[PDB]
Amino acid sequence: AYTRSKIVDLVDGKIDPDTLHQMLSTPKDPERFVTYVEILQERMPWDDKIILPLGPKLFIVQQKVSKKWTVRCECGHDFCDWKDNWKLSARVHVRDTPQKMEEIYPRLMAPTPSWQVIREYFCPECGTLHDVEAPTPWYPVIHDFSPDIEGFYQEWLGLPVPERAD
Amino acid sequence: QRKGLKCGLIVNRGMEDFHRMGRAVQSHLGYAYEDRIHLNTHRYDPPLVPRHLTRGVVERTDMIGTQVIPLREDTARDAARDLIAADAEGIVISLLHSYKNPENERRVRDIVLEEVEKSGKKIPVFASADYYPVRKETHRTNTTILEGYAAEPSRQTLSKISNAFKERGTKFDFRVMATHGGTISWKAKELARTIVSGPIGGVIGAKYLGEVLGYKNIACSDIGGTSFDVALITQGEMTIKNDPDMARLVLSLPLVAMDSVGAGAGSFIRLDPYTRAIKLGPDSAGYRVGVCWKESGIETVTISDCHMVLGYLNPDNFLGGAVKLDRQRSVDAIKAQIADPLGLSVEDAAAGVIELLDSDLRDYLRSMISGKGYSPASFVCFSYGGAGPVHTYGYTEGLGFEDVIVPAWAAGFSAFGCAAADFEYRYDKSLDINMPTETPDTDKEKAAATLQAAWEELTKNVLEEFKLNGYSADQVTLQPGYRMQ
Amino acid sequence: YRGQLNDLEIESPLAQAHTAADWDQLTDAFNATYGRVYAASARSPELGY
Amino acid sequence: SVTGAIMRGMVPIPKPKIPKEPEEGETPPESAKIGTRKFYRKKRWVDAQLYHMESLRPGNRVMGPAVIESDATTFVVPDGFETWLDGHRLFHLREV
Amino acid sequence: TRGIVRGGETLKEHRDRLMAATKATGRYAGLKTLELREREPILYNKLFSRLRAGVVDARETAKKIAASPIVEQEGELCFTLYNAAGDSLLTSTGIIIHVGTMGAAIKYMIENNWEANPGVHDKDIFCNNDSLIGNVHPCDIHTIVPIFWEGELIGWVGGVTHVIDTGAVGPGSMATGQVQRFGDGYSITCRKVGANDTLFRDWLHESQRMVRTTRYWMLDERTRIAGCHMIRKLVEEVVAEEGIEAYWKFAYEAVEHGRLGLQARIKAMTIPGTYRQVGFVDVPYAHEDVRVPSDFAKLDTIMHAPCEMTIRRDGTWRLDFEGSSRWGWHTYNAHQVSFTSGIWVMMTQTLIPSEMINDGAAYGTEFRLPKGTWMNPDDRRVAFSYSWHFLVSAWTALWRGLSRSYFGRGYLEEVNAGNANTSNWLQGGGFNQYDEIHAVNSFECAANGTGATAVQDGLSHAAAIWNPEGDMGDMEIWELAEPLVYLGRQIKASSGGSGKYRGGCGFESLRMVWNAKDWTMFFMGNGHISSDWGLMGGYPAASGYRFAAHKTNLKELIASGAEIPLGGDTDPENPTWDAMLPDAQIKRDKQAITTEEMFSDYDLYLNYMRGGPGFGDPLDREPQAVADDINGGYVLERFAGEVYGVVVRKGADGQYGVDEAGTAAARAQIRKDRLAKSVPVSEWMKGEREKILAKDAGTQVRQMFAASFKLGPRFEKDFRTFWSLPDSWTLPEEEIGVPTYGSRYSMDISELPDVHTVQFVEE
Amino acid sequence: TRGIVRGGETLKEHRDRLMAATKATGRYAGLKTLELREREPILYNKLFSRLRAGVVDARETAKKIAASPIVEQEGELCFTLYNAAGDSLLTSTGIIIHVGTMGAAIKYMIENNWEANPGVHDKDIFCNNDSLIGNVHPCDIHTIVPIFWEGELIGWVGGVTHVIDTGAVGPGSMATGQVQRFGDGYSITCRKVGANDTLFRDWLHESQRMVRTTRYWMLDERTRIAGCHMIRKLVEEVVAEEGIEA
Ligand SMILES: [Mn+2]
Ligand SMILES: [Mn+2]
Ligand SMILES: [Zn+2]
Repeated sequence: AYTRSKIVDLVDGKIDPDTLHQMLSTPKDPERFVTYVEILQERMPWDDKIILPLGPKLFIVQQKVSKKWTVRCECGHDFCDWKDNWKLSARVHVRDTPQKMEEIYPRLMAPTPSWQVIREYFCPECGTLHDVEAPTPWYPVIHDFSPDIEGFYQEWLGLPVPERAD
Repeated sequence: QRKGLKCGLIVNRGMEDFHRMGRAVQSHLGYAYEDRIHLNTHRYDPPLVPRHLTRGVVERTDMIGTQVIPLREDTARDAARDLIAADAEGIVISLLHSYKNPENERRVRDIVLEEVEKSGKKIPVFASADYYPVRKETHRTNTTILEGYAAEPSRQTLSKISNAFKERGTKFDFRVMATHGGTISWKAKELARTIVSGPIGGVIGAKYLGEVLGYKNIACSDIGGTSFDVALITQGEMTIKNDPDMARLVLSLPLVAMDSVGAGAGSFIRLDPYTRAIKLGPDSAGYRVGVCWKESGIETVTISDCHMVLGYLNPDNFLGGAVKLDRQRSVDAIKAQIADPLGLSVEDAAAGVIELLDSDLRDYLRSMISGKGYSPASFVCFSYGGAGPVHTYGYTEGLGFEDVIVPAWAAGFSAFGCAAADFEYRYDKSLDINMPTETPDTDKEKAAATLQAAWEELTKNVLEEFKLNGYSADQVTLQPGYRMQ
Repeated sequence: YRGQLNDLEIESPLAQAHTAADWDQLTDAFNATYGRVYAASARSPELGY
Repeated sequence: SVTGAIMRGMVPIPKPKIPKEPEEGETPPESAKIGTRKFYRKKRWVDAQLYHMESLRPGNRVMGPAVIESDATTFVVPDGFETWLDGHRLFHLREV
Repeated sequence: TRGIVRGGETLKEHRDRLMAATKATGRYAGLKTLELREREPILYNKLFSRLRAGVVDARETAKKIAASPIVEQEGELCFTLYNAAGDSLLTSTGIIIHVGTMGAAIKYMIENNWEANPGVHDKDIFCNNDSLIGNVHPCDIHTIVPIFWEGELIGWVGGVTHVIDTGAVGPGSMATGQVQRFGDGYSITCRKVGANDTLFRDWLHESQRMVRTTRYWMLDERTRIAGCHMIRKLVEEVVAEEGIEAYWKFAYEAVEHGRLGLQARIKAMTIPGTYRQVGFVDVPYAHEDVRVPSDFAKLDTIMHAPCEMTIRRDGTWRLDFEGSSRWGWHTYNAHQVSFTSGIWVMMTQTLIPSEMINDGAAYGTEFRLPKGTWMNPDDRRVAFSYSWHFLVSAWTALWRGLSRSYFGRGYLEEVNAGNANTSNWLQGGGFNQYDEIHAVNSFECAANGTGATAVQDGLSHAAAIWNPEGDMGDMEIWELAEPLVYLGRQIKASSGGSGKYRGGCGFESLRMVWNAKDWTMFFMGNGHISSDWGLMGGYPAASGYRFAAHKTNLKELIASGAEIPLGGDTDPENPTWDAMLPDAQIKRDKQAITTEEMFSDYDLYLNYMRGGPGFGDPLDREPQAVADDINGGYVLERFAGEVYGVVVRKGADGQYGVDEAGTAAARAQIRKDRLAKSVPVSEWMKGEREKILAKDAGTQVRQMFAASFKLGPRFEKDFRTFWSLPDSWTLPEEEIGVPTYGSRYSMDISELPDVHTVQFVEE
Repeated sequence: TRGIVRGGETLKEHRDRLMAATKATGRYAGLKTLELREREPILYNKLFSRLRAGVVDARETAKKIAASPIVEQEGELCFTLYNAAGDSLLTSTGIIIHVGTMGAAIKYMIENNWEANPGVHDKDIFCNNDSLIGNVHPCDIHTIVPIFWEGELIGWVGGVTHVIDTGAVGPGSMATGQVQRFGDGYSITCRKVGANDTLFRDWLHESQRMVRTTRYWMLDERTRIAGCHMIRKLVEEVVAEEGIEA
């Protein structure tokens, strides 16, 4: 239903309130995903197809030649195969002292790092912060999302699955 | 339309933030069931007074008038100088619990008044205790800000009219319709009481008309040059909300429950540059009707211009033919602006605007009724915009109203409800009578004595103002009442 | 009753026990006498036997 | 707890008198016809009758398409609707 | 002996039939078709429209009876209409978590044969708040009225009010002090409290003297009763006007409609797959100012709530809380009903706002809550008065999980990084300005900030997870019910979580004790740990701290014209009030949970309501937004550069503007610093693994894992696999040195006589 | 409408009349002479000897129902018989301080119009331990049964047991830990807990989960109920044998 430029504004954080309320209060537009993902595609500097957005600067992607599925930054860096935790192949900054917590919180409003830690996760090439965790000491890294990509495209969207190698 | 005046505010120091925090509430005021829970729907409007035009004085008065922190008058002088320097256009003062003890808030007001005199500037001051001496500070401050923001421009109007009329030989004082459906005097400085005076005019005429003809359940529908006003008369009465909201603002004045949507005969027809969709309003053309009137200087087409294209309006009978309305002006401006950017004929250009409005008004009227728990078949629909009889078919089609009535005097229907309004004066005095259940008949007569006194003190007030209006006590019918809990 | 410290002797209504409903008679006999020894409302079957 | 006291004061005033006209035939007078206008609704043009509001009589009926005009009110009855006037100068929209 | 339900069946037979059909068929009550809705759709919505308006209006009207501002102004009350089996048809808004809690009491009565004794009769009145049957906390009190028609039960009405206090050890409603049920306040288990529409004198006299704020409680009772009876009358008028046939069809077709509604919205808004997320909060009971009587309760601990969220191709979904930690000696435990209705209120706020709000979505969700976890205790000594501590820290994770599916699919308008910790709860007791025994409990934490979006900043001072219609209430009204005066109300700067879109900021309130006698106060929120996490970037909101000043010498300071503390505590790391109070005993620390503490007139208490987490990498935020945050008071200027890479210069007007070249270059430099200061996760992991093997962590970190492994073996298996730990490494809870009472031995309510409890959860 | 006491007067009118006589006269109820005792001293002592034996023997029997040794072996239980106005006539030995506590509970009901609401009906059962009305401590729980004759109240039976615990903060009966009423344990203010001789399920479930030593508490209820009902039955047999006048 929605105008294409209006779903762009929504991505750019610039959409008007009337259409923002319209989008929220009425049944969703079945066409959203295919318009959305195409909007993201034309904003990448690499022509490999996008399969699913993982964050603002993070995607599951289909290699134009090998047809493998991978996690990719917007800049270009492939982290891992899509069934793996990308964070395992990323770089991490751990805020575990009052000095580091007091860089992003005023004292007293910072968590205490013997109870809670800030783990920031960056792309190796561009330094982009794709995710920040707030667990305890010892706590494993978290595999956020394992999507059923086949069922989504095939059963919920009525679309062929993109070609896939291993 | 938030087109008021650049108004500033002085409140208690340390609490300057409360206006713009909107008591949280105002991020969901007037929300349908579904959006009250749909969290991502909540949204704050701009504050009436921004943070850089708020200031704070150091004073504190507790819930019974005791001055815990006495007013440090210096902080009031800097407060005044700050907003005078900021070129504020009016200054509002709201100090906590001033309704109970206004000493400190009226000293602040005097100090501010002093500083504006020295500045030479024309800045009026509004003490909340002088206007709305009632609890709940977000309600009181919003209402008082209204006197500065929006009331002040039309403050001239009631004295220009009343002067023009006594000059011309009237022997009465005008009354104004007020938010609770009753009339007040034109002299009152609380013009915000008279803010929904026009719409309430219509609701009262429809109420009156119903009483004569036995219609007890009436849905009122008014379409003017700018908006579409809608209320329900449920079993002979209107509903009056005590501490209501209106335009997503908490207010301290009792209000008649109504609703509207911002479309009317003069609402402007524009196309989104990117969507190329039609957006009606929200602004209107007003007494300038649109392009169809040659001398109006209006360049954007209005719904009234579609009326001419489609044959709804008679070009030679606007105001009885006292006003020249040219159809070909409407046709050329509809083509250039709407029809050709949309690849449609001027007929289909105009008909699609009217069709959208028809459905938009219809779905609103259906939904305000659904929302209040009623079926449209439980009601009779009075329609009386002055431009509403042009779309009675539209917003009523298939709703299932028991009957749909266009009275012949539809065009002045509010002015009909105003001439129909009771000549009534009301007077109030608060009290502190506390009784247990088990009480001896002496504490019981003492209580009845003090209430008996207040009615007599009030009774002489009603009669004394009716004397100044040329009415002896014999003509006044009196009805005492009281507030209990 | 299950948590108690004292018991009641009861003359068996059956010669021979055995089968389900017979255990039902033995509880029933008990209850009955407990009503006599004490008071009908003294009975607390919900504690078990 | 008695929290306040109130006093109301009414004086009589001429309220506007609602007409109570005798109702007559459903056929409106030839005097009330003021010609037609080109009227466009659902992709269709029709010659819609024009009626002088004041020249209508209690009991008349007006089948759409027609517009009812006076000095300052325009009452639209498209094709597919109908109106009749009662003794109180009220009209009634029917679906029809 | 005819049963009392409209059929002739008993309450128990009637519900047992309906749950069997539901189990066998997969549709509520077996309804494979919705006769009324499909065949008489006009009549179906007219009933819906007229009844849902009735309950909305009942809540709004009746709340004008209460003295407490919690009910009168904030609206912490709810009205729900139920069918015979205790399933909701419709509800007013407000604290709608009690849709399910009152539904479970109705079911507990059904399952324990209240029908035989004490009997469900027309005009009867039931009152209940028992947490062991699934209520949130004793301070939320239910009134339940059966509805009869032509001599048979056709449904129930429930009304809930949040009451100021229920006479726990702690003075307040979220009280600390007590550590078990015994002391956790006046506990009512489905009591018959009236007959023939009239209350029992022995209930009135007993109930009113078990609490402090008696007049407030008394009026909170009338607000419930009046609402129940407005709704009972509404139904009778609706049935008499449209017929029992239609009403009876509607009373059950509505509930399958709500299940159908959840399924369809999942399929249109979501992505099938698996979502993993976790949440924590602190319980610092070791500290000196948590004075609890039982020595076995003085240890620090952390609530651990992992959620495996499974979304299926058929549109059902599953929430598995394997790995979760144990209940404890505090007042933060919950109940399987508490927890699952909490998750339902969240889906009313994103998934189904525009569908039927009733138990339908409940029947369309799968819940696995291991027995013995805090969310499903197996002990009848457990305490509840502040369940929200844990509850609101678990549900916030699920916003994030559910938000990844909107984001991948393109419904960015619906992404939300999660709820604020709905906290600090200003509480205290003593003699008030009317010289009556009294207790306090500010609902200012109804207006915390909310999670940022993928589209725009979170709302500041706006909502709570348990009621999206935020209200902070007027200063002038609160001062009628507490013996305190406001010295400030202020947006709480840098409370919002940073990001591309900033989370909503909390706000702050500075109070002076005034006209109080023999008065105490305490604090109750999260301190050491932020419950919410940011999303796709995005940092947690600020955590909590305490500020109290005793012996301020403020009578003299006010009178002599000296500086006095006003507004908020703008930079707690560089405070301004402390310098002003050279004689005071100032408590300024992280201990966000305390017990009762003597206060006196002119002492100071800072009320702090939390912020919400943010979205995206902060140095993607638009710089102008950062500058506006600085002027608007939302972010302290210090972190403009340090967090967002935004360089700001103050103009002649004194306001901040953007230095654009500086801001670009600072962002360029931050990216290199991030490269330089991070390490491959391989590298970090072998470091943390060494700390684990060495058991290098505070006792509260080691207790969270020890207890969690024991309740959730699949979680221990996963930890051991992840860190590659030998089977020689073992973490027995008994080796940590801290008390471990209730870790092996426990006794459930269901082990008491005649108790039949209802199970709603996989367990 | 007509009061429930054997006279036709209400409980309140009945006691108010009797306390006024006592105030004006200096003798309980105005009795300047003792009709029965002076005129039929044989009948007077025969009633005395048979009724005091009844309460002694009721206490002794029913204490074999309890699991708690406090009641079963130590005998910290008491049974008292009262007139309509709540004055004791006779008691078993044991914890006889509750002669006065249960009397003050009976009188609290009289003064607060329990008769109008919740009503004192035959076969009803009251449970109470409220210390603000004059009970020693929450752990001493009263059962109070009215006794009726030909449709009118002629007196009450009270039974007391010391219970192991009532769910205070402290585990025990003489508990420390709590410092106010709030936390001092399950406090029952003259609750109607049964009718037609049967306990109410909502009282059963609620009360048993407010304490620790549940099985003990349950059986302490049955020891109380049984003694009351042995004593109610006793009186009726005494009255049926000797006459309501005597
Ligand atoms: Mn609550
Ligand atoms: Mn004792
Ligand atoms: Zn990169």
